[PDB]
Amino acid sequence: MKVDWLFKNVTVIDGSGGPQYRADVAVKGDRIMAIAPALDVAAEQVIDGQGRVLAPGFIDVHTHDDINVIRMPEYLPKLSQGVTTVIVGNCGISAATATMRGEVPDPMNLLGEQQHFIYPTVEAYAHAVEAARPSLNVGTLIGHTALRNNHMDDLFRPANETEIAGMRVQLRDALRQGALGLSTGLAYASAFQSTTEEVMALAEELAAGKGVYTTHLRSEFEPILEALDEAFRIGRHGNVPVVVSHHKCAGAKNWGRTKETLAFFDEMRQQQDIACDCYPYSASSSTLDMKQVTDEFDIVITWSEAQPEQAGKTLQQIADEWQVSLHDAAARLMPAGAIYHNMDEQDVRRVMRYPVTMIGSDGLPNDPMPHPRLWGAFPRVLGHYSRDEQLFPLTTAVHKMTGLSAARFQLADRGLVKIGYFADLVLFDPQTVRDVASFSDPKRPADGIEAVMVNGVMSYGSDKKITGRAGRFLRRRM
Ligand code: NI
Ligand code: NI
Repeated sequence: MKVDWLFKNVTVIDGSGGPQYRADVAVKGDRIMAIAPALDVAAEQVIDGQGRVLAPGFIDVHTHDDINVIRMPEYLPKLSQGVTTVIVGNCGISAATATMRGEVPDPMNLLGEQQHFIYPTVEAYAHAVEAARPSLNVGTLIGHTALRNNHMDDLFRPANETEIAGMRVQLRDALRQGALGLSTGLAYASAFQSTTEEVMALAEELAAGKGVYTTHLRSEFEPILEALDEAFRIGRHGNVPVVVSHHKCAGAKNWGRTKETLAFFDEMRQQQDIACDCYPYSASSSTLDMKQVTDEFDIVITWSEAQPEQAGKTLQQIADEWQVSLHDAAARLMPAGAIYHNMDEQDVRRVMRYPVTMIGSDGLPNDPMPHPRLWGAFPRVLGHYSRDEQLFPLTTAVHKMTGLSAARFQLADRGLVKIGYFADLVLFDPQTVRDVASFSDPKRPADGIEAVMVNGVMSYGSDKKITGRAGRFLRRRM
């Protein structure tokens, strides 16, 4: 009878995108018990949340935390932002159902070394999450490139009918055990030689609401309308939902072309169900590539094993200090990590203002000197873009990382502050919330986040310390 938590006088932004209101919210166990203008109830712990916003736990729909949630259960980078659930297994790479008979193909090395791929079924990955006891919930997609490596000798050829038939059966068993859908990373060499027909066969397993098709497009540059026209056809072939992962118009030539892609979205969202996600930044973070070296935008060096002295400077500054060309300056700096300012700020804002666009950090945890999105992708939307820049009301901003995300991936009883739903909550100050992570100082906790609750367990406070490990493995709504 005595509730566990009572949030008094909080501005409730329920994550539905609807109007905000002030009320009391009571939690008993892992469920939201009561919501009323006031609650004269006895509680074990009470919090006066006046002037604060009580919102659903933030859902990071685009992560690569397949292995990291297990060896770092207290996932401070996401929890300090207010993330209570991560969707892993994006871009065709996933640790679930992955089997390694030889070497690790690209880009599955982002998840971890061979030694960590020990999850041949979704059930085996689920129990490993439960054993690790993480601080946040974990749901997984199935990586197409991982399914290829389980059934093909070489990944640089079109798959035969027998190999594709085996992938459909393994994907079917994964979806029955709680997988959220299928992810593809077609731009990578391990899946570039795949026909659209092969992806169509796998996407058919997602019919009748058995998953969502998230896609790293085959090209995010000039032929992006081609790759989008693909992506929509595979969804139209099996009548399955499509989510364009980290939608961006990379390359100086494609700057401003979001007016063309989002228009292609509008025309095709009148025939099928389409969505997308993106991180609120106009700069990339990857390895220093010779084919990516250019003068059209800044290329800041994060780390450089060859020349560790030249760090934090643009490639043009390094090339001028050495009095050598750009391609030769990079050649002597490689291998290195670089920040590619290859995106236009107006393009990011258009994608963010798009109604069916979700917020995905796409953070790289194992990456030494990581992109600041790993520590402040979600507070950046709530603070800089919603409050300061006024891109959208705070209700819409919260909706793009909660209810819209939970409904898209069919997360049962999550993403909403509602009676009977799970008690994944975050209490933040709407006037001071901001991303503190910068490109020079990325691994830094955010401000304004005052409380984070996972399944009714208070897991993170304003002292920047993790106090709970009540994360669970989430299975698709059945
Ligand atoms: Ni990707
Ligand atoms: Ni990704």
